[PDB]
Amino acid sequence: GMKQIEMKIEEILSKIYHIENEIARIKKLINLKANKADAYTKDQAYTKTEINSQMKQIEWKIEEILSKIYHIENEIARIK
Amino acid sequence: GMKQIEMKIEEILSKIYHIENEIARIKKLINLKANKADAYTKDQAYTKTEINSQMKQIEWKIEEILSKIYHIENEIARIK
Amino acid sequence: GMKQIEMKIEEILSKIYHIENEIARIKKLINLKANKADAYTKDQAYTKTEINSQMKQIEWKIEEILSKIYHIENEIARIK
Repeated sequence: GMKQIEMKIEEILSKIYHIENEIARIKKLINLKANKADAYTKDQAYTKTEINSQMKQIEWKIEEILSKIYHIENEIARIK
Repeated sequence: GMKQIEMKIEEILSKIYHIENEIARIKKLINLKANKADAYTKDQAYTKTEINSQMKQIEWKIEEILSKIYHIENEIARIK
Repeated sequence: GMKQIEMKIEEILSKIYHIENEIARIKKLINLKANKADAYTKDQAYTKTEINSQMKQIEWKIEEILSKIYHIENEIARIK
């Protein structure tokens, strides 16, 4: 009965040691993860697609502007 | 005394089993978190507000440009 | 032999208690980390440098436009 208990104590001490190592590993894994406080949520930042869409809109207005300028330069050349 | 020790062994084995489970859960939770290496910090990316402010400044220059163009088109029409 | 086992049970219960506390701490650390689902990967967002580069390109086209407009206004003034 007493030798029995001893073998169970050994089993428990091994498991505890294995657990302590798992916990050490877990801590290191946690330190490689980004904190809420350092990362931007999706609400707080635009995606690449959203930015592309806004840049596109600007690009179209720039093209409209350039076509109008070219048309004006032409009108002026005809006046001269 | 020996039955006492036995009841404590049972308690310990239950706690250990419960701990092992907790650790299994924890690992899975960790895998749903973003790594520092894959996420952008706040100083590496602009917020929506910061982007809005920069887009606004561009828009004001566009409005100035378009007013000037419209005005020029009118000056030309009057010349013709 | 039996008092020996008792002192080992105490030693084990202390380790278990210490482990439980480590796990409690770990859980709280995990809740301060950003979830993949709430953060943007680097693939999904532009950096400040990337945005600056795109803004700069727009600003250069705006400068070119404003110089052309000024030049045009002057040509028109000379015609009148």
